[PDB]
Amino acid sequence: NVADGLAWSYYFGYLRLVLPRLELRISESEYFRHKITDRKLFILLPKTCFDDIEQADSRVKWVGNLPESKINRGGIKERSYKHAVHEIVMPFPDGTEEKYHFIVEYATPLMSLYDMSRFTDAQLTGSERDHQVVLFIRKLTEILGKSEECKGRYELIPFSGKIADILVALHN
Amino acid sequence: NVADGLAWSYYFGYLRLVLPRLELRISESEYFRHKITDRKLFILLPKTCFCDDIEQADSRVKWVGNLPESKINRGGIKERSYKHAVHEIVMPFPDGTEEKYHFIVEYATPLMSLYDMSRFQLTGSERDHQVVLFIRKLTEILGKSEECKGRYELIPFSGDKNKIADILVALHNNA
Ligand SMILES: Nc1nc(=O)c2ncn([C@@H]3O[C@@H]4COP(=O)(O)O[C@H]5[C@@H](O)[C@H](n6cnc7c(N)ncnc76)O[C@@H]5COP(=O)(O)O[C@@H]3[C@@H]4O)c2[nH]1
Repeated sequence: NVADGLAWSYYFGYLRLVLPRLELRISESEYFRHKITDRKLFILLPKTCFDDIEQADSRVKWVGNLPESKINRGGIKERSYKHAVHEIVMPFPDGTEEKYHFIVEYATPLMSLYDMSRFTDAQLTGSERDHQVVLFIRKLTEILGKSEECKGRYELIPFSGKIADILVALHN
Repeated sequence: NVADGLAWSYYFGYLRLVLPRLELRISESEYFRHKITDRKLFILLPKTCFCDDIEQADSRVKWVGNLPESKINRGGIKERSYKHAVHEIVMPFPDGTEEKYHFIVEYATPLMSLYDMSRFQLTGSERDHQVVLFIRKLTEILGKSEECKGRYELIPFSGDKNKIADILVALHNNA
């Protein structure tokens, strides 16, 4: 499957690298370390969308990035791996609000699957793309479920194209 | 195929973004703009065996710095950093002389996950076939890409680990 290769590469080539570094990168962020509501990476997995999170939910906006990890990989001495912090503002019946700060990003391989459906040379119809997205979510779920270094450091968020509601509910 | 998804992702998520920017990043480098004359990304494609550190493998290859980074809003990450490294090659010649070259060279990172998929549900011969399919598909993708034309060189090789400098200098001289 196309999705199985994208899922394993997403683990070996990214999550396995950054998730063991996440807590250290947070603690180095003088601006965010005391603000971060939850110390996990929230990975958005839209099934029919597509990459700006604010355009998916107006209550979520980017406010800053964590300090980058510099990793020697692929002949690149200091390749940059950094996460983004997003602020969630939940309006209430009182007319009041309450703010949260989450480390959240889209699953990047899903963006390539969408790009593969917009070019016929990639041999991916819209129907086949939606199936491969589901296969990607399932394979990535079982890979991370058996991971030692990533244990307790992530949260997968599959949804159909509400994000702020899901994130706030999961934190509670 | 597994290799087809990795090749398309390598194009849509990287090459299609950085190759149209490469010329500009080179010209923005005060130190490297006149030292790098092959203004293209040399992509190493190890086929048989595969460490990813280029400079410790060959005493003639040394990392001497980075180009200016490209910043692209992507996947919810604002200003995600895409940056190339520059390697200096000091090539001894048979007559005792030395010649100095500068290259933008890097490994095709998706191949690293293919080797990781095997050395930790993919047999060795299955990996070798998927690597071959990745190279073929990537060659086809880039051959039809107008925004990547003249900006790349694909280098399939065994993985000769201490022969990269020989391969790069030969390719510069169109050998
Ligand atoms: N959110 C996020 N931030 C990152 O820094 C990151 N780096 C990789 N990935 C995703 O993990 C998976 C495996 O990574 P890999 O390096 O093998 O392939 C990458 C890699 O070969 C190349 N590439 C992308 N960015 C860079 C970069 N900055 N330097 C060198 N190569 C890069 O193009 C491929 C696809 O990139 P992405 O399409 O962004 O998704 C990747 C991929 O799905 C990332 N995802």
